[PDB]
Amino acid sequence: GVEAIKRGTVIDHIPAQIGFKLLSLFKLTETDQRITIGLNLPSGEMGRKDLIKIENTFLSEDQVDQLALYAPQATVNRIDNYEVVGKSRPSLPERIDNVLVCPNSNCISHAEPVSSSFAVRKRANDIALKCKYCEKEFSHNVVLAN
Amino acid sequence: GVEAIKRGTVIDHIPAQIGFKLLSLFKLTETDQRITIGLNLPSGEMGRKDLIKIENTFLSEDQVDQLALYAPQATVNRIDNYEVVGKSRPSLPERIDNVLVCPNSNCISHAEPVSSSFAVRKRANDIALKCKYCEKEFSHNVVLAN
Amino acid sequence: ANPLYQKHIISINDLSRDDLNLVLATAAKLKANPQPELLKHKVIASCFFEASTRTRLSFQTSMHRLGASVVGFSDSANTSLGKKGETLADTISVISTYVDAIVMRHPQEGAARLATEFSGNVPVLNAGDGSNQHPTQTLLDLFTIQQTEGRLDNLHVAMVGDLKYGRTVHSLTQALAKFDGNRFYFIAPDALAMPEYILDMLDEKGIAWSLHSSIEEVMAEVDILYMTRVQKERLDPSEYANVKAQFVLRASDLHNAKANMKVLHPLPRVDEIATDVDKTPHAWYFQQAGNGIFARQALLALVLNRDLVL
Amino acid sequence: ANPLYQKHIISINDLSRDDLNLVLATAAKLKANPQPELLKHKVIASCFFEASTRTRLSFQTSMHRLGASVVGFSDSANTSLGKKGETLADTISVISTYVDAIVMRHPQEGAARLATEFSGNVPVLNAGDGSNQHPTQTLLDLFTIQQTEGRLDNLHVAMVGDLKYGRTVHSLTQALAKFDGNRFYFIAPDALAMPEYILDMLDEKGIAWSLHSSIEEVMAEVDILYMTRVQKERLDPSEYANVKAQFVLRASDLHNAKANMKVLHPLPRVDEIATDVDKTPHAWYFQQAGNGIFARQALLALVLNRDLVL
Amino acid sequence: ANPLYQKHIISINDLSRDDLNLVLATAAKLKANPQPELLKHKVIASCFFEASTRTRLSFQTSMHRLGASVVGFSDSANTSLGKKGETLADTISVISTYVDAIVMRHPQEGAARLATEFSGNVPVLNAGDGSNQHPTQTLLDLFTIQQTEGRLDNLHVAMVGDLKYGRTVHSLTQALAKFDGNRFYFIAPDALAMPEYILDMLDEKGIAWSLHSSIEEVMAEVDILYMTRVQKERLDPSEYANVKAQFVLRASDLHNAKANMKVLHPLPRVDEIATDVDKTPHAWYFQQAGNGIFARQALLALVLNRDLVL
Ligand SMILES: O=C(O)C[C@H](NC(=O)CP(=O)(O)O)C(=O)O
Ligand SMILES: O=C(O)C[C@H](NC(=O)CP(=O)(O)O)C(=O)O
Ligand SMILES: O=C(O)C[C@H](NC(=O)CP(=O)(O)O)C(=O)O
Ligand SMILES: [Zn+2]
Ligand SMILES: [Zn+2]
Repeated sequence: GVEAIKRGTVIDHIPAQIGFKLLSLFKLTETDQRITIGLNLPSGEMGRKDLIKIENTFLSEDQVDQLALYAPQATVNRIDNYEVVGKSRPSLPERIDNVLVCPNSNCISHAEPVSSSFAVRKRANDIALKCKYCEKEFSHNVVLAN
Repeated sequence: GVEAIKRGTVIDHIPAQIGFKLLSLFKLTETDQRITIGLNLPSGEMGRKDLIKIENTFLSEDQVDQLALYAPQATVNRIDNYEVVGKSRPSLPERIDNVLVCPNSNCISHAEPVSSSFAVRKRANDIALKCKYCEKEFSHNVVLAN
Repeated sequence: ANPLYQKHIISINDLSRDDLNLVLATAAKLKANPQPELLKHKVIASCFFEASTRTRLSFQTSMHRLGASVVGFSDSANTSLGKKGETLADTISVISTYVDAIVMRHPQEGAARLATEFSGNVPVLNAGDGSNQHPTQTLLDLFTIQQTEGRLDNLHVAMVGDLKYGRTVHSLTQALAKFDGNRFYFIAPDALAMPEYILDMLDEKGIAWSLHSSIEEVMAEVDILYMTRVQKERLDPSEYANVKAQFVLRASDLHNAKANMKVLHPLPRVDEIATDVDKTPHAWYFQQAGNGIFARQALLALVLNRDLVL
Repeated sequence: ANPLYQKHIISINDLSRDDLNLVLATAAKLKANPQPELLKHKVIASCFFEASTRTRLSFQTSMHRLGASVVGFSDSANTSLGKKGETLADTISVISTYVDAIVMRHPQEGAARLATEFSGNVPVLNAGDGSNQHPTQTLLDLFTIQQTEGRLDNLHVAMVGDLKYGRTVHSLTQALAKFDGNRFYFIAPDALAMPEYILDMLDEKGIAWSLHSSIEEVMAEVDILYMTRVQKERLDPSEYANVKAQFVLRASDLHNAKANMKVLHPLPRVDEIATDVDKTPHAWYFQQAGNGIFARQALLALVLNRDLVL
Repeated sequence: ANPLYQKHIISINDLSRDDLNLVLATAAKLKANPQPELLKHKVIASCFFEASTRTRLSFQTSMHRLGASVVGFSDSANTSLGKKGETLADTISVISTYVDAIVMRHPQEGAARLATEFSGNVPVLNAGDGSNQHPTQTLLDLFTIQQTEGRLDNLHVAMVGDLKYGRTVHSLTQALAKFDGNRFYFIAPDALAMPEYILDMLDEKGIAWSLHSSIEEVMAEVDILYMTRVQKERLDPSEYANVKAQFVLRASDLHNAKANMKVLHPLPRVDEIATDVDKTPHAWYFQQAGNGIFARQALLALVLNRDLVL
């Protein structure tokens, strides 16, 4: 095939240059289990893909939800005994907890001991994130950006 | 195996959990070219080595040496059409430029638009790093920011 | 239990048209037939982390008219939060072990929502959080409109000034779009326009709104001309261009005005309302303030009393 | 007359084990069966010359729960002492002609003893004087120990942090050495060690105490782990070395802890108690604060009432 | 050409015993035989970004005495770096298009070195960089020891004070380690001890040093007592304990001293050297200062004039 594992997770269709980001954000690397990463692998569709393979490890419930935001094209494959026992595609949740940072500088969110939380709303142009504290709504493009 | 290239470079034997680090620092992952990373794989001598493979790319001697800081056990394989043409092992470099940051808060190095630069020296346990600028010498341990 | 019984009054987005209606009904009722002891034996904390003249004194006056006691601060500088480095989470955790309701005004948006997470059973009332919300202003504002117009529907409302930082107009807008047929006209320097999140709402709810470059172009058709002060203290330096009021109302511009039309202003006013406006029958900002007493008296009575029989 | 009837509560060194016992008995009693009018018709002055969140609001809450009125300041800056150059002797002389009890917190040690010399018949209650005493903290602290441990004797108590400037631990130490069999373990940066005058006392009274370099070395045997914040505002510059907390408690260090062991802290906490400790059943600092209400309610009732029949 | 001809003088670390001796021989020559027009037609920049009395004035007197012209600043506030926010790189970039050499003092370690990178063919002379180096200081120091001791080898050298931030001892220690049979005694508070990087080299070069806790366990055996001032403006709060001189010298401690023994100090002195010493024949700091003129003259001559002096 390309990297058959017995039992693990496999993320494929990761927009180029996002494979590394995810290996970092997800915490995929804080493990002792064999990981295989393929960067700048070709895709017939929009041109290049990254693919990650984790052995004896499955993606948290949230984790696949954060994917929605990042690699909204990603396909998460479950495997058991070298078999694709299950195949999931990420869907936009309703609210994202403690991974996002409110772009509103005057939010209490920054100064105090709380976890960020945003309400998700799939618009027509982008995703709209609403800060649970400040109540201001931003474009996921602004929230997610460096 | 893991994934074989026709040309490029193979960095075999990256002490476990350093494969990630190096992909970071020497920015080895900021290309439109095929990288193949295997984290946590074995082979007798030491139970889990990280292997990084960049295709259509060749490391220098300077670049190869810098690696000595993180993985003095490594092996860079220089591939020119499927088989292993050149093979070099890292050797403590004379100095490390631009990658690190001086831990001296008062270094002029922080304020102004110069490239960080350190002279690498052998002590006993560790490697001492001496800022080109402030002339203060640090431990390889502390230079790397925490 | 009434619907408002022991609820946190944080954002107008969290209350329904009925909730709003229950407060004006009760406000209307306390105004005519006072109750000097509904809150007998209750201690309310009044915690102002930001300056206030009206919001704090009306709330404290309201508290005493109803027989409750008050403890609190008007300056966070002498708290252990101001001098020993204590977080708001810890401040609220301990004050909530002492009192029955907590009224708080804070400089950061969402300060009041956060308090709800540390207070336990103690209702938090938002007296303003940054440029976010001002729900208790909106209750005294609705009460004033209703009283001078006789309805909360099919009105023609104009909001002028700083719409961006105006926690007051953020709340009022969401409150009136809960009623049917309201038409909005927004006049503001571009830099200080109404946040899009509110506009997105009028749009969804298919409410008619328009932007105007002048007061005068809408003068002959508003029922309410809602003026706001430029939030000088909230501006970013790039916005210092806007420190002075772009739209100033003078007696003379009320020439065209409908006879029933009233000029409201959350107060304080800087230079946006000339004092000659004060002598016209349109000027209603001082009666609006006074109404903060009845609307804040009615909210405290509902949060804290399971059944109100008046 | 009760023993505490019209006494000045300045230093824990001036009260006996029985005095202490009368307050916990009464505190215990007001907690179960409240008295909304013991202090009906009394005006108490609340004079804070130093920042306070808990000490002042709990005292003022306590005052109102008991029907008394309050006048005072939370900032000496607007007094004539702050602006016209008046001494404390003159301040206390005139305030004592107006009120029934005076609660005062001041930045200088002995500020409260001095007031007793100018107040006449008016009881002065020390809400803290510099790094000297904090008797009312000690009453709510004793009440909390007793309540969670069931005794004030034979306990194993650890005091951590700034022991030097800690008016709180100066008072608690003297209070518990009044009981039998208490064993103390002091953990503090050297610069911030317990004054020798207190140590001299444990020694005289032949009380067992020890100094430790870590929390962990005593973790498995304390009944109470009393944490304190570094008195940043009291330090001398030579001590700026000590501004950061040397001992920090985290959920993880409670692994060894006895099941009954409770973590107390006069509050506010900076970084010495990680917030993960908050979710463990050992964390008792917010219930400790709450108890300031019952202990301060009981002290005001005794000083001001000749006979309390509850 | 002369070995130092058009070379930057940034650190003692970069000069060889050879370089050093050349400067000293030249200094002696000029002290004897002044050259008033040696640098006639040169214009040197005297750029001070930090306080100075001796280094700046002495450097400027030397320029004048050799016939050079001087442009510069003694404060950076009125420089475009001061008020318009220009980087130092841009500042050396243009300044190096006007003068024949740049003398400079700066508060950050490595400023001298950074300027070498943007000055072209224009030499940079380090008048001090943060707490790093002070090479022209070591030069007049070396000139003084030789002058008063007769050699630079087989010297017993005590360095008291702040060795952690004293750029003067860094430089001098590396200068004398370049000579043979020198013996070092280091007397400092533990917070201000001689940097590790400096001992490491003493070790390797196999040079002998010891730490003492008093000026007196070494008085009877030193040739040179090199006192220093606590670099009060370099400490962080954590070190404020150490602001006051821990080691003070009085004429009285000079009781067991050899007769050749001289007390040096880069100056200024606060209290580490009492004024009664000024009278004893061991006091050489004013003489030390005066020599700055010869050593600073010899340096410029060498760096700006191809050919050896007469
Ligand atoms: O400040 C204003 O312009 C509007 C509004 N004002 C009020 O609440 C009146 P006050 O500041 O007296 O309580 C505010 O949002 O705080
Ligand atoms: O300040 C502390 O760390 C301890 C103690 N704190 C308290 O009394 C609580 P507060 O300052 O809110 O009244 C003090 O001595 O004032
Ligand atoms: O400042 C001292 O303690 C040492 C030394 N001082 C001198 O150079 C003399 P000045 O500061 O007058 O130029 C220095 O490092 O600046
Ligand atoms: Zn936010
Ligand atoms: Zn440096």
